[PDB]
Amino acid sequence: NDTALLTAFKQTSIKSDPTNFLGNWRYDPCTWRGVSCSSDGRVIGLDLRNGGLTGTLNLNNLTALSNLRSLYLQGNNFSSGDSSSSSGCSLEVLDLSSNSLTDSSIVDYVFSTCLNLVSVNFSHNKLAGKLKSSPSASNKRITTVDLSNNRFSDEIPETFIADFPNSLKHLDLSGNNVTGDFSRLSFGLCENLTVFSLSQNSISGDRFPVSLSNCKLLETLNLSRNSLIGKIPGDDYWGNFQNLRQLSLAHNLYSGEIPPELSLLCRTLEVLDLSGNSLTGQLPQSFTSCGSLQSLNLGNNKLSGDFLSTVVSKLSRITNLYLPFNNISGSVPISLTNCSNLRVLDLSSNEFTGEVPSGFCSLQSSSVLEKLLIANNYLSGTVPVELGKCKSLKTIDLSFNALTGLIPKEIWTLPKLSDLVMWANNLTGGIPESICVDGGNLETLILNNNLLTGSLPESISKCTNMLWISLSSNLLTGEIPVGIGKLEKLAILQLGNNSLTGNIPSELGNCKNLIWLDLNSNNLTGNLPGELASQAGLVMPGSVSGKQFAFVRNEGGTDCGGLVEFEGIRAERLEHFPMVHSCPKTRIYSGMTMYMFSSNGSMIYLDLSYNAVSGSIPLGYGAMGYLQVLNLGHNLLTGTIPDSFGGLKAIGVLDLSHNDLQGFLPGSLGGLSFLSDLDVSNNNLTGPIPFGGQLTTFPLTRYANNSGLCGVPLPPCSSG
Amino acid sequence: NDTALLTAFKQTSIKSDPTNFLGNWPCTWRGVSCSSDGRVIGLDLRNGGLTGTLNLNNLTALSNLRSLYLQGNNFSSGDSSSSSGCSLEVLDLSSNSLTDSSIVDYVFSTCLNLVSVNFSHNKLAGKLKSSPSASNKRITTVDLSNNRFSDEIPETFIADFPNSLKHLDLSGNNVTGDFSRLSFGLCENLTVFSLSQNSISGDRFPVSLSNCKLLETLNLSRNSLIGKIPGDDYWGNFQNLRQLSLAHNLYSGEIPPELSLLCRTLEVLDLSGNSLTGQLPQSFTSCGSLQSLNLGNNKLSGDFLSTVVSKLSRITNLYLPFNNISGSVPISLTNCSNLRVLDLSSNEFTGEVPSGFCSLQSSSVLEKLLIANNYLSGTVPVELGKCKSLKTIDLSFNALTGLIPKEIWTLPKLSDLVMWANNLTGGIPESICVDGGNLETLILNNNLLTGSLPESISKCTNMLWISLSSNLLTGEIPVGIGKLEKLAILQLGNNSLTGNIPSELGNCKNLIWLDLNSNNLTGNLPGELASQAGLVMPGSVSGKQFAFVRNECRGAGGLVEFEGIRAERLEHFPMVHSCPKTRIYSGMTMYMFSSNGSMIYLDLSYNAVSGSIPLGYGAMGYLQVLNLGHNLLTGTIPDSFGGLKAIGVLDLSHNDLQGFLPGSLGGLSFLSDLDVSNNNLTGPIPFGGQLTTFPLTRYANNSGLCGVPLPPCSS
Ligand SMILES: *[C@@H]1O[C@H](CO)[C@@H](O[C@@H]2O[C@H](CO)[C@@H](O[C@@H]3O[C@H](CO[C@H]4O[C@H](CO[C@H]5O[C@H](CO)[C@@H](O)[C@H](O)[C@@H]5O[C@H]5O[C@H](CO)[C@@H](O)[C@H](O)[C@@H]5O)[C@@H](O)[C@H](O[C@H]5O[C@H](CO)[C@@H](O)[C@H](O)[C@@H]5O[C@H]5O[C@H](CO)[C@@H](O)[C@H](O)[C@@H]5O)[C@@H]4O)[C@@H](O)[C@H](O[C@H]4O[C@H](CO)[C@@H](O)[C@H](O)[C@@H]4O[C@H]4O[C@H](CO)[C@@H](O)[C@H](O)[C@@H]4O[C@H]4O[C@H](CO)[C@@H](O)[C@H](O)[C@@H]4O)[C@@H]3O)[C@H](O)[C@H]2NC(C)=O)[C@H](O)[C@H]1NC(C)=O
Ligand SMILES: *[C@@H]1O[C@H](CO)[C@@H](O[C@@H]2O[C@H](CO)[C@@H](O[C@@H]3O[C@H](CO[C@H]4O[C@H](CO[C@H]5O[C@H](CO)[C@@H](O)[C@H](O)[C@@H]5O[C@H]5O[C@H](CO)[C@@H](O)[C@H](O)[C@@H]5O)[C@@H](O)[C@H](O)[C@@H]4O)[C@@H](O)[C@H](O[C@H]4O[C@H](CO)[C@@H](O)[C@H](O)[C@@H]4O[C@H]4O[C@H](CO)[C@@H](O)[C@H](O)[C@@H]4O[C@H]4O[C@H](CO)[C@@H](O)[C@H](O)[C@@H]4O)[C@@H]3O)[C@H](O)[C@H]2NC(C)=O)[C@H](O)[C@H]1NC(C)=O
Ligand SMILES: *[C@@H]1O[C@H](CO[C@H]2O[C@H](CO)[C@@H](O)[C@H](O)[C@@H]2O)[C@@H](O[C@@H]2O[C@H](CO)[C@@H](O)[C@H](O)[C@H]2NC(C)=O)[C@H](O)[C@H]1NC(C)=O
Ligand SMILES: CC(C)[C@H](C)[C@@H](O)[C@H](O)[C@@H](C)[C@H]1CC[C@@H]2[C@@H]3CC(=O)[C@H]4C[C@H](O)CC[C@]4(C)[C@H]3CC[C@]12C
Ligand SMILES: CC(C)[C@H](C)[C@@H](O)[C@H](O)[C@@H](C)[C@H]1CC[C@@H]2[C@@H]3CC(=O)[C@H]4C[C@H](O)CC[C@]4(C)[C@H]3CC[C@]12C
Ligand SMILES: *[C@@H]1O[C@H](CO)[C@@H](O[C@@H]2O[C@H](CO)[C@@H](O)[C@H](O)[C@H]2NC(C)=O)[C@H](O)[C@H]1NC(C)=O
Ligand SMILES: *[C@@H]1O[C@H](CO)[C@@H](O[C@@H]2O[C@H](CO)[C@@H](O)[C@H](O)[C@H]2NC(C)=O)[C@H](O)[C@H]1NC(C)=O
Ligand SMILES: *[C@@H]1O[C@H](CO)[C@@H](O[C@@H]2O[C@H](CO)[C@@H](O)[C@H](O)[C@H]2NC(C)=O)[C@H](O)[C@H]1NC(C)=O
Ligand SMILES: *[C@@H]1O[C@H](CO)[C@@H](O[C@@H]2O[C@H](CO)[C@@H](O)[C@H](O)[C@H]2NC(C)=O)[C@H](O)[C@H]1NC(C)=O
Ligand SMILES: *[C@@H]1O[C@H](CO)[C@@H](O[C@@H]2O[C@H](CO)[C@@H](O)[C@H](O)[C@H]2NC(C)=O)[C@H](O)[C@H]1NC(C)=O
Ligand SMILES: *[C@@H]1O[C@H](CO)[C@@H](O[C@@H]2O[C@H](CO)[C@@H](O)[C@H](O)[C@H]2NC(C)=O)[C@H](O)[C@H]1NC(C)=O
Ligand SMILES: *[C@@H]1O[C@H](CO)[C@@H](O[C@@H]2O[C@H](CO)[C@@H](O)[C@H](O)[C@H]2NC(C)=O)[C@H](O)[C@H]1NC(C)=O
Ligand SMILES: *[C@@H]1O[C@H](CO)[C@@H](O[C@@H]2O[C@H](CO)[C@@H](O)[C@H](O)[C@H]2NC(C)=O)[C@H](O)[C@H]1NC(C)=O
Ligand SMILES: *[C@@H]1O[C@H](CO)[C@@H](O)[C@H](O)[C@H]1NC(C)=O
Ligand SMILES: *[C@@H]1O[C@H](CO)[C@@H](O)[C@H](O)[C@H]1NC(C)=O
Ligand SMILES: *[C@@H]1O[C@H](CO)[C@@H](O)[C@H](O)[C@H]1NC(C)=O
Repeated sequence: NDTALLTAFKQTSIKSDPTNFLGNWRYDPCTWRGVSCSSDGRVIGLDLRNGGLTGTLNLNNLTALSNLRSLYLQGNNFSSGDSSSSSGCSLEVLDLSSNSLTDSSIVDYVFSTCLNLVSVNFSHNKLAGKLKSSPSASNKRITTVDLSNNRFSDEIPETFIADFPNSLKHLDLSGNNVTGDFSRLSFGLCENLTVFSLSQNSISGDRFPVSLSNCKLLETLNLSRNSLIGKIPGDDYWGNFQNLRQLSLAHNLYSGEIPPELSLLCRTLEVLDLSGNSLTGQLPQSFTSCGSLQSLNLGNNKLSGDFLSTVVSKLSRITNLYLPFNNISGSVPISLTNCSNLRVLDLSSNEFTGEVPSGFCSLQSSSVLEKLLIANNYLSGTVPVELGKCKSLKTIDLSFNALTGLIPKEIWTLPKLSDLVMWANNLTGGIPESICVDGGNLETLILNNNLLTGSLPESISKCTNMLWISLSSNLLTGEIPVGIGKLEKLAILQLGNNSLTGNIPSELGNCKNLIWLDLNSNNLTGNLPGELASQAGLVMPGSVSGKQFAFVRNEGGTDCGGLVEFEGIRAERLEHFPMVHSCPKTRIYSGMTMYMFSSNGSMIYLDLSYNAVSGSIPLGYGAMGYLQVLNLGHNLLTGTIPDSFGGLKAIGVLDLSHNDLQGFLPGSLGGLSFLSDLDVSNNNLTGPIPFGGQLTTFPLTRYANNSGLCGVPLPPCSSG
Repeated sequence: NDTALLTAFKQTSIKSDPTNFLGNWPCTWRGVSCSSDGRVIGLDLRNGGLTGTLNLNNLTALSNLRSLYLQGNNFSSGDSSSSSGCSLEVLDLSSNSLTDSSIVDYVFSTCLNLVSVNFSHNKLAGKLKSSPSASNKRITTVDLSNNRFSDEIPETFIADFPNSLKHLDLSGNNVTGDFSRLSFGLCENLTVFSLSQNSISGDRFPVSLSNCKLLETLNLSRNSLIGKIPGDDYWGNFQNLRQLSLAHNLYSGEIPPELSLLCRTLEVLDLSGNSLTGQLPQSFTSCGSLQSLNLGNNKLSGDFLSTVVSKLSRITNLYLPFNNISGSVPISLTNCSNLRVLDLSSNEFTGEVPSGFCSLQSSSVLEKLLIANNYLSGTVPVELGKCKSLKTIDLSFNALTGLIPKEIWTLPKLSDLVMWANNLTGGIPESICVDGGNLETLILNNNLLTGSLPESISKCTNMLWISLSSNLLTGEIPVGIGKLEKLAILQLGNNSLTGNIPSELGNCKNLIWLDLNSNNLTGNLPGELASQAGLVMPGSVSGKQFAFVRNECRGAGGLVEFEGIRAERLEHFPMVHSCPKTRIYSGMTMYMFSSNGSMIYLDLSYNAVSGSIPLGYGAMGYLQVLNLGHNLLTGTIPDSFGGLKAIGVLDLSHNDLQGFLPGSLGGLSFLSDLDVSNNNLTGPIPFGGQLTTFPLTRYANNSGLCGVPLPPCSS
């Protein structure tokens, strides 16, 4: 009886239904939520997708439904708990993706039974172990199989693919941990295969399997992020794939030149990713016949020459072009403007000389160019004013060049501008007062390590979308505009190493998402505003997440960097940055910006050092639970160290040196288990150094020049 | 009687014998040689300077003649008198003036034992027709190069040669036709073939060419072959090929990677002068025997110098000028330890001069560093002083600065110091050519050099060409210049030189080009400048690339050394813009006389020279430019100027010259640019030549000139 089976599913499996999705399941079964029936009154499809259901799934309880042909359980928190009751199965579509299944015997069962299965999606689970079983030889209908993003591991069986039914069209094995020699894997007849991906595994080999050439109908072949080695197959090999639209051999270990015979795909090829290998030479001239190519990604290779002009410019339909991290010298080719559909151009980290490309914007058509990225090159001159004509621009990155001169107002007035990134040049001038009023409401304004002068506009408050402001190591003066507190998406504010005066505006406490505040090495006076901690426990993560960054940790003392946006820049260029190459010891962390809290966070990085701030430390500062760096050194702070600082559980760096702090070191600091860099020297501190935690573990230099501190590592208090 | 034939040859054929090559004229006769029998077997009259009319029959009548050597003379073609058989095995009629190709048809029909024949460097005209007779089974060498053959070649021409042929040279003619039409036949024993420097067209090789399995040299240069270089398996047919030249054709596309199939044996490759793009394929790392690689005048780019060429262990000569190679000169190029000649001129190179070749674990063999018309910066590195084998350094048209290290001036074998169009500073050391090499060219014009020209220049007795114009030189011209008897060109314009024009310049036996304009010189015009007139001998300054910019304005433009520089780079130099109207002639230096010449170019304008014009100046018969303008010259214009037969430019303006214009100026047929304005000249304008058609500005500012184009003298 169907009513009974479904009741048995809700009680054994469902452990929590916080949305009451299954409140309708009471007593015909056909009116129940997610349940659909034939006219006979028999269940033929259960759909409980994205239902907030937590439970332990044993498919055998649901498969007992003799007429169940569709089962949708994707987007819940179903764990695994199979019993292998061989209840029999007539499923034709099954989607269990995005759960917490771990026992891969469910796949064995579904492939053994379920001889009418047409599409199965097991992706985005935690299915572990080896792949062993393929759909039963009696299954003659299966077309799509998605096993991607699980924990499959070890070697793929030599005949795993070939054993699949002839009707197979889609097979996705990406995002696992399977290994093996790719040349040993058989695709069998490969009659219907159109989509195949082994991306993001650990698959090796210097040869493709002969069998792969049998897949005459292949349309997307994705073998990226493995360890394939040798040279890319050439000769007549790519003639076997007359329908291929998307190919990726990216992020393997390929070397040599790009075979000219790869152009045999150019009748159909729409997407090509050969990035992240060790390819040398150029894109061969034969690729001029790639009339349908829309996305060409060749970044992170050793390519060189003039192929951007002699080849790429002759590709009419190209929209996305990435050649960063290569060895391409000369000046940016002008013919690149013959590409009238180019939206994204990434030429960062090459050896380009000359001036910035201006031609794209002054073509017979309104320019479609949205992203221009030419960081870490040798471009010189000034930011061309013609860029104003690229009304579609959303992102400009000219960082780490030798650009000079003012920033034309035609940049600040680009309507769609969002990211203005140009740090590590020699740009002069100031920030116009019409920012984000006549130009785009920016998300990022990153102009650190330039020669900018004047005051930060009070119209910076109009940039409500702002996520990241960096103006460090410029020559800005004036006061921090109190209007910064109107920026509620703002997460990172770096103004260190300028000559800013006035107070630290208390309005910075209204910056709801501020997690990184750096005002070091300015001329700020007044008191530490208590409002800087007012968002503690309320901060939400935001869109600053997911950006390339580097962090240079200086290791030369309190007298001897920091966070930088690092899209398209080689780490070598940072080591050789005159500022970085100075301090003897340097460790470069790098990655993508990521939050450590999903909600209810606090500030993460607070550096107010080398100013003239006076007064006492607001007790509220000690409640920033996610704060990792707190540098208040080299100021004129007075009073005591708040006992509330014992609540800085995440703190790693705590610098209070070179102030006029008095009293005792709070014993609750002994409970800071991650504190690895403390400095309280050059104060008026006295009394016992707390015994617990890491406080006894620091070099003597970090307690020096106080008014009678005692206890290890200093001489004992009982002897004085 | 053989003696009777040789005598009938001397008197009937020979018309001049200034060396008395035939004095004793039989086996005792010069060139005549016989067997023990006494039968003529070989007549050798090479390099004899004989003038005559040759009819090979008068010599083939010699029944036993097996060798004939008449190369290096001046024989013309003669009527086909008589008809005898031919027993020749070696025939050499090269470097003569033969015009009738019947001599080839006869040799190909009658000389059936002929092994090697050379008709090269003659004037043989008409179409190629006959191939060596099929009865000839021994002809191994046939050289018909450097003649005047024309029209299409017979399809069967090459294939109709017998099968023992090993060397055929058809180069240096004017033959046309699609290359695919030519049949090579079985091509069993052919090892060297050249069709170079003709007008062959087509986009396919003839299929029969693949039959030449034993080919060691294939030279197809300087034609109109079009398309892409054959790839695939084609070059596998030539497992012995040592030298290949497809240069100066119309090939386009990339260099086939499959051309690397020759790398087991290939020693010489010349693909220059086409429209090739990309780079040398990586597959070429297998070319362990490649000695000479020439890819100049293409459109190549990339780091293949580093990824490929640096891995070629046996290179000695590397030419990549006139390409699109950007970035710094790769340091890995020093891995090429046998590199003798390096030419990277006219690319897009940045960074510093490549000097690493001299710090190898062995003394470098580098003889020629040529990297002109690039964007190099910094200073001439001192590390170049360690390349003790350097003979030629060409760093012109870069952005170099600073002083020229003393280690350069002491390079013992140095001969050509060519670094013009930089911002180099300092001076010429007083120790030039004493501890360093005795130079042939010192070309440093358009720099910022200071000081004086050291008297030590007199030690550079090999000097052919000195250029220091547009510098900041001061002091006097050293009288020691007169010791340079091979000096042909001396350019010192646009400096601040003071003093006299040294009369010792008249001892420069070979001086033909002297430019001292726009200096601060005083004194008199030394008459000795014309003392070599009628005696000048041509010399080794011949055969050098040059450009001449004609301005239509001071010495702006003028003559420059132009090895490895693009004309565009001259058009955009302010050495063009100074005068608004400009035009660029270019070529190779060449004398218009073989002996008994005079000076060719003499510009002394914009100085303060006083006195009268030496009458002797009018006897310079090959002088094409005489500019004495803007000085303080007095006296009259010598009537001897009617002897300046070759003059094109005569500028005598802005002086204080008095008197009449010589009527003999009207006899100067090539005088197209005259200026006599701003003097005290008077009287009629000579009625001859082009003098009545010059603009009024060329006679203005004078004291009573009359006659067309001025108002008539009688009114
Ligand atoms: C193939 O075949 C062919 C034929 O066809 C060939 O070719 C050849 O080659 C050769 C080589 O060797 C050469 O010869 C040489 O040369 C040089 C120069 O060169 C340059 O030039 C030239 C000329 O040009 C002209 O012409 C033409 C035509 O004809 C044209 O095109 C051009 O444009 C020009 O024209 C111009 O001019 C003229 C005159 O004036 C006029 O007319 C007109 O109008 C105009 O203006 C040329 O040709 C050349 O070319 C080359 O190079 C190029 C670049 O590189 C290329 O592209 C090409 O292709 C060619 O190549 C070749 O070479 C190269 C190298 O360079 C190589 O790599 C390759 O492979 C090839 O080979 C040029 O551009 C001259 O210099 C020389 O002379 C020398 O030698 C002689 C003998 O023979 C003598 O007599 C003289 O004197 C000299 O000597 C020297 O050296 C020696 C040793 O070696 C010694 O002993 C002496 O002493 C001397 O020394 C020096 O140094 C020293 C120190 O050590 C001192 O002390 C002294 O003083 C001196 O300085 C020769 O002649 C020819 O030319 C050719 N031809 C043709 C046609 O091309 C080939 O080879 C074949 N191939 C194969 C592979 O086999
Ligand atoms: C072959 O098959 C493979 C899979 O096997 C497939 O590859 C996938 O391609 C995806 C793109 O098509 C890609 O997903 C996007 O990735 C973007 C960033 O990509 C870079 O970084 C990732 C991550 O790099 C990590 O991890 C990799 C591997 O794990 C590692 O190799 C790296 O070194 C690096 O590791 C480091 O960081 C890790 C993470 O912290 C850390 O764990 C490590 O320790 C280490 O430190 C790489 O994969 C890439 O190579 C790149 O380098 C990302 O930006 C993007 O997000 C956007 O899209 C998502 C959904 O599409 C949205 O959720 C998200 O919000 C973003 O949305 C933006 O764009 C959409 C439009 O698409 C727009 O609607 C949004 O509004 C937003 O717009 C933005 O711009 C507009 C202005 O235009 C603004 O207004 C907005 O505010 C926004 O700024 C994607 O998530 C995926 O990573 C990649 N997977 C792998 C494994 O490579 C490949 O495509 C197949 N190939 C073919 C040819 O078919
Ligand atoms: C901003 O602050 C800078 C930095 O000076 C800091 O140290 C000096 C001690 O020399 C101290 O007087 C000042 O309050 C800061 O803490 C000032 O520049 C400094 O000016 C002093 C004047 O006595 C000079 O001695 C210093 O050499 C000089 N620079 C440095 C690096 O020490 C600057 O004048 C201050 N004001 C403004 C508007 O920028
Ligand atoms: C903007 C935000 C999202 C950033 C980019 C976030 O992703 C990063 O993870 C930020 C939070 C961290 C990157 C590493 C950097 C340093 C690296 C280092 O030297 C450590 C020394 C010692 O051990 C104490 C802890 C230190 C200071 C940590 C503190 C956290 C960091 C700033
Ligand atoms: C060093 C020597 C061997 C040189 C390089 C030799 O080769 C060249 O041929 C020299 C002699 C001649 C090249 C052309 C040049 C110019 C070209 C020109 O514009 C002419 C204008 C007028 O119509 C008549 C005279 C002019 C000035 C002639 C005079 C002869 C030249 C200098
Ligand atoms: C199997 O289901 C998964 C999960 O629903 C699909 O992956 C999702 O694809 C959509 C396409 O719009 C993305 O928006 C989601 O982010 C993906 N889920 C992730 C990344 O967890 C997958 O496409 C399905 N299989 C097939 C073959 O389509
Ligand atoms: C600002 O300009 C200076 C001067 O151009 C840059 O520093 C010089 O960079 C060149 C080229 O790399 C080096 O040759 C010099 O040695 C550098 N130092 C000097 C001239 O003192 C500097 O990098 C530029 N700054 C930024 C951030 O790009
Ligand atoms: C965690 O944060 C949430 C919001 O992100 C807090 O819940 C509410 O927050 C709003 C302000 O956004 C307050 O007005 C409400 O009173 C809060 N609701 C409550 C407490 O039920 C929540 O307080 C935070 N929890 C902490 C800091 O422990
Ligand atoms: C080749 O020898 C023949 C035969 O002696 C020469 O022909 C005679 O030349 C003389 C002198 O010009 C004439 O008078 C005769 O009429 C020619 N014919 C005879 C003798 O039959 C011929 O001149 C010789 N060739 C050369 C180049 O000297
Ligand atoms: C080479 O021989 C030819 C004749 O074969 C000579 O040419 C003639 O030379 C005279 C001067 O002696 C001129 O008057 C004639 O006009 C020339 N004739 C032709 C047809 O050019 C030439 O002089 C000889 N050259 C030498 C011996 O160097
Ligand atoms: C001497 O140096 C100057 C300055 O570098 C050169 O002239 C400059 O060249 C640069 C690079 O092409 C141009 O951007 C400048 O506009 C030029 N003119 C200046 C700075 O006034 C000059 O060419 C050098 N000398 C020679 C002979 O080439
Ligand atoms: C052509 O030049 C030659 C060689 O210079 C001159 O003839 C000889 O000149 C030398 C001196 O170099 C004298 O010793 C000889 O006596 C001269 N021989 C003669 C004149 O036969 C010759 O005078 C010059 N011819 C001219 C200028 O017409
Ligand atoms: C002589 O040399 C000068 C100096 O180079 C050339 O022209 C000058 O070029 C410099 C470039 O630094 C300028 O400062 C001067 O204004 C230029 N013009 C003049 C008239 O001095 C000059 O062209 C050279 N002479 C000729 C005839 O070309
Ligand atoms: C698709 O699958 C069917 C059934 O297995 C097979 O016969 C056919 O050849 C395959 N290909 C196409 C293009 O239909
Ligand atoms: C020419 O080639 C043929 C065939 O290889 C051979 O018999 C003959 O000896 C060759 N002749 C010479 C002179 O090498
Ligand atoms: C130059 O020679 C050294 C020594 O053999 C070698 O290791 C290096 O890779 C060579 N460089 C190149 C670019 O081949």
